[PDB]
Amino acid sequence: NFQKVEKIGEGVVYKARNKLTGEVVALKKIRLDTETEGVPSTAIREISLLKELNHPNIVKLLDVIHTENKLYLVFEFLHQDLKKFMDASALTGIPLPLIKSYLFQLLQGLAFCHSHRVLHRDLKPQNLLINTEGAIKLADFGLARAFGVPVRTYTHEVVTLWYRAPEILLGCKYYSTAVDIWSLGCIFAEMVTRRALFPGDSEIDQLFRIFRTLGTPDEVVWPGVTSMPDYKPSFPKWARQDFSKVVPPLDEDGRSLLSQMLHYDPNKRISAKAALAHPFFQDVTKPVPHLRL
Ligand SMILES: O=C(O)c1cc([N+](=O)[O-])ccc1NCCc1c[nH]c2cc(Cl)ccc12
Repeated sequence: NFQKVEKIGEGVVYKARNKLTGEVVALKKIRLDTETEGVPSTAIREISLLKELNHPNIVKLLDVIHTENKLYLVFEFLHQDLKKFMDASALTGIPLPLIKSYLFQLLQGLAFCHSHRVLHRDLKPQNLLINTEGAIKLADFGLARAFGVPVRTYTHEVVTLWYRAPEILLGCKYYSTAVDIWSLGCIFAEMVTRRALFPGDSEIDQLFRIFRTLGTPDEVVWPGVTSMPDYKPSFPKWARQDFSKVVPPLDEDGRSLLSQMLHYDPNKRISAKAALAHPFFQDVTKPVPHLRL
C-alpha cells in the first residue's frame, strides 16, 4: 500500500507513503552486483538483528526485504538532517546549547552501538536526522560491506573523505570504534565554526589537511604510526596548531573534549561513554531547532 512520493537521498532513498493511512517511511533501495544470487544469508542475519536493537538516537530499522538483485531497507522517516540545518544556520551559527545537545545525543547513540560491537564507519552531517522535538539520530550506517552485502561496485565513485579517521587513511586493516569518535569530532568542529574542518579532495590531500592542523604524527604522539601500511617517512613535517586556533570561539571545556575526540592514536581517543562524562556537558539541555519543513 506504500507508494514512492519523492526521492530524498542518493543506495537511493525515497519518501514512501501509505495511500490509505498516510503513514510515511524512508525506503532505501540498494542494488547488488549480481542479477541472480541475492544477498547471502549471513548478511541478512546480521542486518535483521538491528531491528531489535533500538536507541532514541539511532534511526529505527522497520523491515528488511531482499530479492535476486536488490536489498530494501525500510526506516522511520525524519524530515531534516544536520547538513541542511547547518546550511540554513550557516550565516549565524547553530546556538551553543543546541550544538551541545546534539553532540551529547550522538555520543549516546554511538555508545549504544559500540557497546553492541556495531560501528557506523561513515558519519557525515547529511547522515544525522533531526526533528522538531530536538532529537538527532544516527542514520545511513556504512555496514553493507562489513556485513557482506554484495553491493554494486561503482568504478568512478566519488567518495567524501572529510570525516575519515587518520588510521583509515594510513591503511589500518582493522577499524575500531574510535573511527566514529573522530568523525563526530570533525562534525562538532563544523557546527562550531560553520565550516568543514578537513575538506580534502583525495586521500593524500585529506591526510595533509589533518597534518597541517594537528601536526604530522610521529611515534611520540601516535606510537605505532610509522608502522602503518601507508605511512611514509617522507611525509612533510608540519607543526601542531593549538585548538584555540582550530575552533574559535569554543570555550575551554569544549576545546578540551574536541582535542580528545581528535586524538591521533585510536587507542587513546576518548570513548563515546567516557565523553558523556566530560565537563563540557555539565549544563547540557534539550532545546528545539526552528525548522522550516
Ligand atoms: O543505515 C543503513 O543504511 C544500514 C545499512 C545496512 N546495510 O546495508 O547492510 C545495514 C544497517 C543499516 N542501518 C542500521 C540502523 C540501526 C538500527 N538499529 C541499530 C542498532 C545498532 Cl547497535 C546499530 C545500527 C542500527
